Amino acid sequence: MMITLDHVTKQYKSSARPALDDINVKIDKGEFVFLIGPSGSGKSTFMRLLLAAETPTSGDVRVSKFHVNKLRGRHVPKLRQVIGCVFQDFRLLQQKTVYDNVAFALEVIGKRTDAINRVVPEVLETVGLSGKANRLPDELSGGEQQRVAIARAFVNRPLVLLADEPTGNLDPETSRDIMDLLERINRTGTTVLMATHDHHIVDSMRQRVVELSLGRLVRDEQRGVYG
Amino acid sequence: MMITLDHVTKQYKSSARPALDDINVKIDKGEFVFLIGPSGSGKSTFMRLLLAAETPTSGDVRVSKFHVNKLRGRHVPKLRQVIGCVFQDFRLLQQKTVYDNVAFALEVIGKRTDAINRVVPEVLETVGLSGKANRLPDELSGGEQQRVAIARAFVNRPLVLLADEPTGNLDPETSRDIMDLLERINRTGTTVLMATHDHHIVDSMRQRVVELSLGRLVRDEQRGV
Amino acid sequence: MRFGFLLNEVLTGFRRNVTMTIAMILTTAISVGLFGGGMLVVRLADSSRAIYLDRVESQVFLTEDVSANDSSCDTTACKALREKIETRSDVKAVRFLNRQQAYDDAIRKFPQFKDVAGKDSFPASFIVKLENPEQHKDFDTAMKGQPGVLDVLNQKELIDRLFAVLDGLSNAAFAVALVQAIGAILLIANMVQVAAYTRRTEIGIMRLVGASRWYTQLPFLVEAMLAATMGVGIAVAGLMVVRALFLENALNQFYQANLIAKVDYADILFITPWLLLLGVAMSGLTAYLTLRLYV
Amino acid sequence: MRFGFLLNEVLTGFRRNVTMTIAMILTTAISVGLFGGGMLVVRLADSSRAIYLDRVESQVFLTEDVSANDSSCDTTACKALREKIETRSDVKAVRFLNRQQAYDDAIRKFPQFKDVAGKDSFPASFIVKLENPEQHKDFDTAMKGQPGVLDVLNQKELIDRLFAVLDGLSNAAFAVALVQAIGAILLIANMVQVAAYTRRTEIGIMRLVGASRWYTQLPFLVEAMLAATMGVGIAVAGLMVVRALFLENALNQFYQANLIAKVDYADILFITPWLLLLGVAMSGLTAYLTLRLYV
Amino acid sequence: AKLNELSRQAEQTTEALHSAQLDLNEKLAAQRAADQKLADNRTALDAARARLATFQTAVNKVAAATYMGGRTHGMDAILTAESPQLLIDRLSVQRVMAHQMSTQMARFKAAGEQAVKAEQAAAKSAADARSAAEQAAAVRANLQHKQSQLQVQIAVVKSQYVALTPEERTALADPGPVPAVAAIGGDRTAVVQAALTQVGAPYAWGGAAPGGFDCSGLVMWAFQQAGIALPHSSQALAHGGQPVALSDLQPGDVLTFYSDASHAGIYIGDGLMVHSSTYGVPVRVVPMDSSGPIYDARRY
Repeated sequence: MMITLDHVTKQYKSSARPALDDINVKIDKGEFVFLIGPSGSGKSTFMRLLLAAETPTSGDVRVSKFHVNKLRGRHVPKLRQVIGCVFQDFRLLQQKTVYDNVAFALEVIGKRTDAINRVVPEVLETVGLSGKANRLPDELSGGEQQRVAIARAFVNRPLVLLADEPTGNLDPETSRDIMDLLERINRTGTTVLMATHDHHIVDSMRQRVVELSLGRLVRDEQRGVYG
Repeated sequence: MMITLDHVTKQYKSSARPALDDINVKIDKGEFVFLIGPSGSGKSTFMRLLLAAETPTSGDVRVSKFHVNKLRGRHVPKLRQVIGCVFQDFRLLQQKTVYDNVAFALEVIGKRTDAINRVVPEVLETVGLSGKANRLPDELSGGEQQRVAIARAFVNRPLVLLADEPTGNLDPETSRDIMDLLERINRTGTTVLMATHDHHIVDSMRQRVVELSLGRLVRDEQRGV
Repeated sequence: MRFGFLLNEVLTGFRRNVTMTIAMILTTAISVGLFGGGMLVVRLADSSRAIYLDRVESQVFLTEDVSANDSSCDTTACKALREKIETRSDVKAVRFLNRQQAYDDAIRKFPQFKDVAGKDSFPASFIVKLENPEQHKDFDTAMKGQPGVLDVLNQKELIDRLFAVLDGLSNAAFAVALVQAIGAILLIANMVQVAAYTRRTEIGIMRLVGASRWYTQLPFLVEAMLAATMGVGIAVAGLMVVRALFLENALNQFYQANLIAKVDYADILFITPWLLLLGVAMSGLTAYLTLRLYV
Repeated sequence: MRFGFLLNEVLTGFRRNVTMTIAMILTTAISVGLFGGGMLVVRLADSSRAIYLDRVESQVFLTEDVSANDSSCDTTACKALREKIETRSDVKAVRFLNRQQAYDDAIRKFPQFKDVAGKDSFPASFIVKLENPEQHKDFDTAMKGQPGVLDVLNQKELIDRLFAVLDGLSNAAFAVALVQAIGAILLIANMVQVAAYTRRTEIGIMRLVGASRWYTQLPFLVEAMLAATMGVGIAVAGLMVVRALFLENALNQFYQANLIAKVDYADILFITPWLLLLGVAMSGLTAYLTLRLYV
Repeated sequence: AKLNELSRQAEQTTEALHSAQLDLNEKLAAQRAADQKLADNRTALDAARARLATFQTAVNKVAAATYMGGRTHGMDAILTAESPQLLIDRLSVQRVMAHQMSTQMARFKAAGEQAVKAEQAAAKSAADARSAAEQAAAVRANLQHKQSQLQVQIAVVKSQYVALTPEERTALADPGPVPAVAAIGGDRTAVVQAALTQVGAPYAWGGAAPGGFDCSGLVMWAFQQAGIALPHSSQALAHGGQPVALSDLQPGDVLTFYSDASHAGIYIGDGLMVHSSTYGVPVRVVPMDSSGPIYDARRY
């Protein structure tokens, strides 16, 4: 079938409430869907649930190609290779230059070494991420670490390009600038899961905004607002 | 004696904008000043010049006691007892309770316990934690972890409360319960600082505003929003 | 095979934890060195056994009434027992000895005890050579109370208790080598707990890229594999420099006396493949299991 | 303040590292045990040196007819013999030992004749030291057969050969002990590194609020002092068990051999104040400066 | 008439002297036994001292022999040796020298322990000899006491004696009515065969002379004619022999008389009792109802 998870409750005990109610959801492949969730309730565990780290204790999780619950030693990294993940931290590598930072995720998966040089100009200098790529990342500004962070996540055109708080510590004067970079991937039609809690930031586009209270889904509007 | 800071051109590794061009500010008792600008302004090095974490290459630093440009390392923690600064990790010990953290926040200087415990519950329930101080912090919810560092930040006398990003990545509704907590101690009379970057909180109480863009005081007026 | 990337990623690991790369090699080298320093002791023990086993002579005493009366056995009572046990199977020559010559031969050996020992204390005897000294238990059991024999001295087996003094020190060296090994093996587990802390920023993204379970641990394993290489090399270099500095004033003294094995540098490198494989043995599987049980 | 607060934190630092901090004890125990063993064998060699002669001596003797009578060298035979041997260039000087002083040194050199061993039993000696004790056997044979000399005695030339091997064993123990000691430093240096890595939060917590520098290192040094005391205690227990386990069986016969001196546990207890000094001051020193250039 | 207490105290100290002489016989036997055992224990101690001196010289010379480099343990021979052929010979002679030295030392230790035990036995023997000599002196002390009180009662008995009398007691002429007939048993026929010497025999103090008799003197002087010998102590004649009964009446027995065994007269029978009279007064025959207490009787 297709990308659909339902009846997923890991049932975390030793707590007042597990906040895992086995919610059945149905999401297609396409544009950007926003998960405007409150803090400490349904963000980290939900993001980890499709990240194939903590297995669900009830039901199973399905993706269009693979099975998440049913696996082996070789089934896990094939699922792990086809998903791109963007996080809050910049997580650069200080001991190496920038031009091979995006190439670092290519020799560890079994690609042809000379063929990387046929891919790195197609990936690095694609959309506004040209720069010079031959500087130390310590002396570089903070406004372009996230530009190569999302470049590391998109190197072989994967299916899911999920991002969690791209602005974060960034000022709102330049958050609209990096949003303009974010929507370029959304124009390509690839699946993206964008989860943040920022009022009057992503409310301009009025895309599919969802919310939950205590593990139970309470908002599902395809053109809703946050409030 | 109305002590402030000025000049300071700290170039160090790469000059670019060495610290600040010049500083012409003044302190006040009960003041509350914002600061707004981009990430490249070096505002983190501004606060590090205040608690003597960075020696100024020019000018001097002095907060109400002495010119701290030249001072011995033994006298460096002599003045730190009245300064409170708040962060995002909240510095929470998972193996210690809330009352254990508040007790450890004042135990380190060394005092008789006959007068330590006599002022603990006067400030435990003041912030909003009425009891339940013998609970593990992971069992405590995320909506009050920022309040614990505030509660242990007033175990000594409040003089300067430095604040750089107190809310962080948080819901805006649950930032309203703490923006009045420092206002309550601002009515006591102590001054307090503030460092954010959003503009939604700027047009709320209309306090002193300073801007900074690569070591340059672009605009500051100490009035309005 | 991506060999040049693995060639130069290991240099950052050596540049990171510079205060432990020496200590690990020192403790493994010390742990393997005195463990290696006992097999050659056992070797020289068994080799010095052979240079005395070749010339052990059997000696059996006689009763006094057949020895105090006559020095030479010419009576038929001693001759019948003389001619019966002297050519059976394990004999090459039997030498009869008198009594009076068996008194002053001790005086010719040394002019001591010349006054404190009487003439009437040295029974007559025989000297018998045996083909195999290892099979001594046959004539131990072939000799019981017979009319003319008083006791059996059981040839010359005073050599085993002479050389037994070094078995205790070899056992002590092996025991303290064992306790040094049990105090050294857990450092290999400590390396993986200190090295992963130095590279937390890359192991997380290398986990979520889809890397192989069989290939995620090789940069955490090849340095522990090569750590056992130079450790046994400096261990045998230290063994060379302790043999060539503190034993020439001892072992060379027994050379002209021709009493020891006289080992050298050649047989030391003969046992090196039996120790370098043991050195790389526990460095591998322990390091493999401690990453599987912690990371 | 007082010690009533700090008793918890030493338990927490041990509980968070139950595997790394137990390697701390025993690798120091080996280093102090080898150095304790070297002092023991050096003291034993210096004690047992007094039994035998020096490097230039020839123990000669006299007949009974001139020794039991005329104790002072007064007779015509003694004056002639004490003048003939100094004529040629072979000897340096002659001493004077007679039966008045031939008893007290004998029981000293043989501490088993406290019974009625009698008087007038040990002959006069008048021992002689010479220049070159290398070609002296002809002198010994020349004094043999003299009308008035019983025999001679010389205790050199691979007789005092054990002093060529005990010093070598002590030097080998010192050589491995210094390498173990320098291996110990680069392991105990990582104590503060792993402690700062595992406890990075609170060590920043009293830093910004204002605390004395002198109180910051106090919850780190006491672990190294306690580990040093544990190491020296298990080391001094180690000598107690390793002697009485099997080293007694190889030393008990030596007293009937009377080749070595008498050794008991009190001699090992005499050196324990010197062993407890090292280990707790060197560790305190190397734990002091590693934090001055860290924080 | 009244010369009776003097006679009783004269015979009492006489029998006391007899019993003292009887104790003196085993007294002299006891000191003879002490003297002969003191001859033996000192000779045994002298032999023990001689062999102890011999073994002391024997251990003196073997203590001396080790002083001239007598290294005899055996493992130390590898320092002296320079060839393997010499070393095995050195150990072979070492094994017999150490054995002989051990046997010499053990023999000396056992002989010294036996000599110490024999010296303790000689000390106990000396204590026994000194105690025996002291006991001999103690039983000589009462002996010399009896020798001292010997002549005192002799003077008292001789003060009365035959004197202090009138002629009326001399006019009282009475040799004795009728002596006994004795065992005519049959081994005692000669008791009254010489009775003509009696009936008119005067008294003597502790004497068996033919004419001078006492209570026991008549008894043994008659019984040596029969060939039977008894101790001259009439108090102990009540303690010698089997106790004969009063019912059977056969002659030749003895009979305690004059109260508490102060006169062991022979059995007379026929309602008469021939008892020893005083000095000068002839031996009268008066019946058994003259004294009072008679007590038991024995057989001679």
